[PDB]
Amino acid sequence: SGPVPSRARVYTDVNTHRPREYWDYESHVVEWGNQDDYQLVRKLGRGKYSEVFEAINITNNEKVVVKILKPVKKKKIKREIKILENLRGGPNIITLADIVKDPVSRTPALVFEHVNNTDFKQLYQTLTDYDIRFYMYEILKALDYCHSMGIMHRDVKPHNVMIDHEHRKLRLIDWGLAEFYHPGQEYNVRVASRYFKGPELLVDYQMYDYSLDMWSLGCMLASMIFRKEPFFHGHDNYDQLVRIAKVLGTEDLYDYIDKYNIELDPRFNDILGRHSRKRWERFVHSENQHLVSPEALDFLDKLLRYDHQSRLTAREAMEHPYFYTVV
Ligand SMILES: Nc1ncnc2c1c(I)cn2[C@@H]1O[C@H](CO)[C@@H](O)[C@H]1O
Repeated sequence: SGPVPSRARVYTDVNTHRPREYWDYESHVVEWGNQDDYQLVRKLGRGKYSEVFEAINITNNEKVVVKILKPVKKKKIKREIKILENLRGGPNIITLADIVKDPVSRTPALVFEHVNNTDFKQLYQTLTDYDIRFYMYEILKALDYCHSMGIMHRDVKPHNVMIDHEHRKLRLIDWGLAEFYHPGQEYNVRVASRYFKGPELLVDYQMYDYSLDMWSLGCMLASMIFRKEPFFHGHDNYDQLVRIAKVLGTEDLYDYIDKYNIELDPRFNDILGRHSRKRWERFVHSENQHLVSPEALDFLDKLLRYDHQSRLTAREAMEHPYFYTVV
């Protein structure tokens, strides 16, 4: 007997009541800008299927970022473009400024607004309680928006949250793994950074939803206020679930698996062992206590829950007392 099905408890049918044109990225015909508008200045980073460059738009002398896409599936390129276009102008969503294609080699590139990202080591030493609440609220705006627009980000992690702290500016980036939510759809569980993967991914439950992003966000919150980055530090996917179970406890994990009629690898049970649910206070120390409050812990507790259906939505999170001073 297979697992019990699931659907999102919010925004369940947002793509259902939109025109096919909205979510059908496969049929999306692309209109290309002019690649000779941009000059590459330096390489900023590289991933598996793209390289990212600082660039200048020579028509107005503004800095931009150019992401050149390695010859992967055209459907994945079209998906990311459609999602970026759908979300453009949303709060704290990185702005896709242009799309260009080398007219001879056919290589496509995406052009983004430039964000002057503050150095992590600098942020690590400077962010106050208030700063964290503010930026968390701004991330929530972005997630509530994309979720309300029927999109899961699926790669929420600190490296995909750019912060230009001197302008108090935040952008959620890297929409390369993002996907449209359709109720009943079985999704690839190989998404998100290991450290920010939800329990549903680690137990290979494919019928997940927007609530995956809320787990990832909870991990980020924990990392920031406890000053341990990443908070759950597994050495592989099996070990990642062990790190989670050592904090949330094994009892609720097995209740989760039981509720959804999920089957675990035999080896999984043996390495999961038996672990008490810990109190969040266990992670508060002299060095991080200025970032931790009762409302911070209550909020965190409402994000990091095994059952994806029991986690705060982005909207409910923004209503939490943790954000009173910010709002
Ligand atoms: N829009 C932007 N503005 C400035 N820098 C950007 C971006 C984007 I999208 C990515 N980066 C930087 O490139 C590297 C890989 O993401 C990382 O170092 C990342 O900081």
